[PDB]
Parts: sequence; C-alpha cells; structure tokens
Amino acid sequence: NQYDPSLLQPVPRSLNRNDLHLSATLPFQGCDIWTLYELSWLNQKGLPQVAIGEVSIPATSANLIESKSFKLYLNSYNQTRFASWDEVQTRLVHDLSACAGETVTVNVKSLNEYTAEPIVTMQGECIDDQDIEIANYEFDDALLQGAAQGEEVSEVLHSHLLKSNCLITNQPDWGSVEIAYHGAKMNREALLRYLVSFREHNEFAEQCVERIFTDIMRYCQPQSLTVYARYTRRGGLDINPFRSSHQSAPNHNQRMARQ
Amino acid sequence: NQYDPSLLQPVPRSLNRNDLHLSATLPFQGCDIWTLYELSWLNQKGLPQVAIGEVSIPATSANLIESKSFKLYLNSYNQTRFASWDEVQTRLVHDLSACAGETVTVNVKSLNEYTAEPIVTMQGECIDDQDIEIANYEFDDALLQGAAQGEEVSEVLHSHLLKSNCLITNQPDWGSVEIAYHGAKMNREALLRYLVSFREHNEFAEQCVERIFTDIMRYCQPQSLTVYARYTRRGGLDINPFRSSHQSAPNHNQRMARQ
Ligand SMILES: NCc1c[nH]c2nc(N)[nH]c(=O)c12
Ligand SMILES: NCc1c[nH]c2nc(N)[nH]c(=O)c12
Ligand SMILES: [Mg+2]
Repeated sequence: NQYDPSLLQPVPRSLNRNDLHLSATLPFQGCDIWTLYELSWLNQKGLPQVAIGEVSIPATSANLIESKSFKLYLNSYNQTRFASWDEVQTRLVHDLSACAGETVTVNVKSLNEYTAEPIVTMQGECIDDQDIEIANYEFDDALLQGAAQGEEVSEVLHSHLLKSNCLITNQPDWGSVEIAYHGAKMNREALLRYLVSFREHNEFAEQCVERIFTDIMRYCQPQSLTVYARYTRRGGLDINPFRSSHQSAPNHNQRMARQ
Repeated sequence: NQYDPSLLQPVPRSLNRNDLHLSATLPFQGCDIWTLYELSWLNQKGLPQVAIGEVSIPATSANLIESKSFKLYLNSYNQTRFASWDEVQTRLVHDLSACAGETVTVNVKSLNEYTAEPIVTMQGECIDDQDIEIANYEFDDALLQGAAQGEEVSEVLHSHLLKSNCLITNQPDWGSVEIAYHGAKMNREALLRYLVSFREHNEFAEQCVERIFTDIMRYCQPQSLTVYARYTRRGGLDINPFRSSHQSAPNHNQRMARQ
C-alpha cells in the first residue's frame, strides 16, 4: 500500500480528560513529542531514502493521533516516490496537523545528524533506589494523600519505573518520568508507590502524564509543576508527553537508554 | 503472569541454511547479538527493576529464538520477584541456552551504563549516495554477477538502505549493513542494487545476513569476508547478526541512529 493519509486515526483529547474532571480551561500547557525512527520512502528514481522524524503536537490540539494508525500511515510512504525531502516534510506537517486539529511541527533529519549524539538520563534525583515492599499494583491516586507536608522547596525528581498497559492492546508501555515542582516537599515513598500503581492500569501515554499532573496538583498543590515522560517506542514510534503549569516544552528530544 | 520459560520458541537454523545450499560445516562463524531494551522484573520486595539485556547467540547454535516468543518470555519476568540481578542473569543464560541449543552469553546492564554513550554509525564508505534508477523491487542475487572485477583491496563498505519483510507479522524490518572484505574490488552500484532488492523479500534478520554473506562469497569470491547488520527493534528487541570468514564476534555492539 502506498501513501494513504486516510490511515491516520484521530482520538479526541476531551474523551479521557472528562474523567479527570478538568475545568473550563486546561490546568496545564505543553506538547507531545514523537520520535519517528523508521521514516523511509523512495526518491523519484526509486532509490530508498531513510530518515528520523521529530514531531511536536500541541497539548491544546483537539485530537491526539492513535499510534498504530500513525505507524501504518508512515509505512505507506515506504514504496512511494517523492521528488524531494522537502515534499516529505511538508506532507507530514499537512497530514498530521489535519489529524490533530492544530499545526504540528515536523523535523525530518538525515541519519548522519545523529552521529555522536548522546544517550541521556533525566534531571534531578532518581527516586527508584528505595527499600520498600510493594505487593499491590492496582492504580491508587489516594497514595498521594498528604504526600506533600514538607518545607517549601524547588526540586526535580525522576523515576525509570513507570509502566502502564496499552489502552487498546494490553501490551505494556515502558517509560521514565521527570517531575519538577515548587511547593511543599513531596514524600518520595508515596510518589514512587503512586507511580508504580500504574503498572496494571490501562491508558495512553499522553493520558497517563495528564493523570499524574492532575493528581499531583490536587493532592500536593505545588505553586508550579512540570511532568514529562519519555516512553520506549512501539512500532517504530515513541511518545514523550510534556505537561506544565508554566513551561511550554522540553529543551531537546534526546533519547534515553531504553529508547 | 509469572515467569514461564515454555514461552520461548526455537526455530532451526537448518531451514534457511538448507535453502542456501550450505553443509553442516559452515562457511562462516559469528553470532547473533540481541539487545533487550525492556527487561524488567521485581526485586525480592516487589519493587520493579529495569535493565538493558545484551545477549550473544553463537551462529553454530542449532536454533535461533523467534523474536515474539522471546518478547513474551521476557514479559513473564515483569511481575515475578527475583532474589538479585544475578539470579535474573542466571535464569536468562539457562533458558536462552536451552532454547538455542548452545551456551548463550548474557549481560544485564543498569540504565546508567548507557548515560552519555554516543550513537555510532558504521565503518568505512557509505554506498547509498548514488544517482541510479531502480526499476523493480524483486530479489535478485544475480545482481552480483561480475560485481568483483577490480584490483585486490581490503575495504569496508556500508549501507543504511537494507529493508526486508517479516512475513509472520506482515511488517518491514529496517537495517544498516556493513561489509568488510579482502578481495577483488566490488562494484558499488551492483552491491547497492543487490541490497535494495531485499525490499519485498520475506526472511528473518539472521537469514538475510547469511544470504548476503553466501551470495557475496559465491559471486564475488573474496579471500575473506565479514557481514554485520544492525536492525531496528521489534517488540523491544533488536537483532544484530554477524557472520565472518575469520572473526568470531563484531568489534562493537553500539546502537545506531534508528536503533
Ligand atoms: N499505549 C497504547 C497506545 C495505543 N495507541 C496509542 N496512541 C497514542 N497516541 N498513545 C498511546 O499510548 C497509544
Ligand atoms: N523479521 C521477522 C521476525 C519475526 N520473528 C523473528 N525472529 C527472529 N529471530 N528473527 C526475525 O527476523 C523475526
Ligand atoms: Mg558501554
């Protein structure tokens, strides 16, 4: 099958935001950063081209794009001849923006642009090295009750232990998550227990990040908050949702060890 | 949801090797290097652990391991408590060795072992920048007929345009491939056309590398030859087959841009 934009499947963001009981105006801003590791098409003479794509979809877009549909759409490029890389980038912007309902940004980069680029970790302190027992992996937002009793602080925490189950497919999704806030100091055991409680929970990556943001806001009430997760790819695409009370986007899209 | 070695499914190497008209005495040595990006289990107190696994399966093993079955086997670790990282490595060596039919090597690495490690490209000259026209996409080993008529050389060539199809999932596989040899200098156009002709060919990653090796050996007759391909992951697992006249293992196992 060749180029087929009808393969793209929008999902309205409002569907799941409903269960978060979000007020008239969003309590966050941000974007979903996608990495497209398997971009490939043919040039006009039929010779294959390969590239990596970077896409930023605004959190305010009416729709997110369902990932399997995004994969199938990209595969439709594989046997299609295009006269230039410019055309490919242009079509991606057009088709993904039409699906999402808002202008998305797309970078199409040749593979040489990645030579010597680093694997990165996240900022601040890892909270994973704790001596606690966990036996109940059922989702429980109430694990955050009274979690922020401490002195007013600014800190950045991260964990590599985020896992949830894919809403449509049950297959596990693996991620790291970075939480930066200014407010009463958060209890790290409670936070890790809460994050681990996603382990047998069904939702999309974007929706998990919004749930973490909204739960921390309601239970811990920081003055400012950013939640950023980076998930490992499925079908050649990864999703990196960023949500913040005050920030727009992360500084870069550098990959982590499992990505 | 517990640890289950019965999920592993072997596939005999003999199926495709018989199709290549090879004897039990191989014309190559080497190994299949796998990267397990999503290795995760529970510690003795039920707290999730995450790691990256690096596995080497000897090319002399009776069997390769089917990738989906390998993924499902690894998933069975996700909700299983293990006493230590050493127990995990031991179980992996035991089960994977049993399935392959020969001792496999396993390294279980913490994610911090990858921090600030650079993405690499392949060695030598990239052959992809050619202004040629491709008229069909049918596999054709005869594209190598008379491809080695240059002076005696030792050189390393590579391409990022290797693609084949995975029949059992109906999904493309994407690879880069590095070819190092001592023999009559190879025609770059013939080599590139040959590799491009895999684009709609069904075979496993390991099998494609053996086909490339044996085709180059019979059509180009180098005195010595090494073929190393690095494929993008599927299901959290990537395969990197290495086959060589004289070398037992590749010089590195570092990830490339699309991996
Ligand atoms: N997690 C499973 C999943 C399936 N399709 C998806 N599409 C998007 N955008 N995000 C997701 O997390 C998923
Ligand atoms: N390429 C498709 C595929 C499916 N399962 C596989 N298992 C192995 N070991 N190699 C492969 O290439 C595949
Ligand atoms: Mg290293």
